[PDB]
Amino acid sequence: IIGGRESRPHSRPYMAYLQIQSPAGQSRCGGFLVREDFVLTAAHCWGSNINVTLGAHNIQRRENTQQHITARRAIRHPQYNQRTIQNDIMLLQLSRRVRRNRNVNPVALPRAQEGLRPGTLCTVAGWGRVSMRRGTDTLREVQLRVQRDRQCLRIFGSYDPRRQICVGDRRERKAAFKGDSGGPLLCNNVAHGIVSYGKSSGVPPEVFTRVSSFLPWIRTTMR
Ligand SMILES: O=C(c1ccc2ccccc2c1)[C@@H](c1cccc2ccccc12)P(=O)(O)O
Repeated sequence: IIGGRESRPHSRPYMAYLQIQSPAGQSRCGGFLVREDFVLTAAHCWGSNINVTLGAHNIQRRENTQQHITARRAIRHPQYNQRTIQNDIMLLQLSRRVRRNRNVNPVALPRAQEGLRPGTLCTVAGWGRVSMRRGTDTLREVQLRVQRDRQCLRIFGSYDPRRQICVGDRRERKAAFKGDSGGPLLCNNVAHGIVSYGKSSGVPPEVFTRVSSFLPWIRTTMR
């Protein structure tokens, strides 16, 4: 999270910490609790052995509130393109049901086809890198004004306004970055997007996954 500020310890229970460090490289990832035994994260944060941890703030410290539940099944989107980076969404069925508490509890998802007009004020969180020189052990966050699909349409190559979202204001040196991939973009207390990709420079706008479009699959997969 570039330009963001540290979140109030456990202010975001649904915030999950991905640890792909085992079956596919070793680079932390974001994710949010959508259900009791399901976590939503980018389809690229995949691994053959992911260890999710709920109810945390500082991953570099053994918090008694922390919940270390391994991923029993990391499902990727049937049409997740690796070249165009489309359908970048993945669900993680924990090996057990999280113990819902003030520190751990699912987040409300948006409705099908639920749009997100530009000018909206969203908030993204995650333990991602604050910069390309330093990182962070404690979950940080920042607000991102959703911009029109016009911008990202003249920046990124494979950008679909139907399944992707154009977030982040270029005029501001603040936005999701390396390590935030998977973190949800909550707008109106509703996880609307998922940090997909962006300019390797960390300079916004950036691309976010439109969850409201992958509802059918989301439900079908969990159900
Ligand atoms: O390289 C990445 C990257 C780079 C620049 C960024 C700029 C702004 C916002 C996010 C950005 C993310 C990701 C990443 C790592 C490793 C493999 C990936 C495969 C597909 C998509 C992302 C992947 P990440 O390590 O999962 O975080």
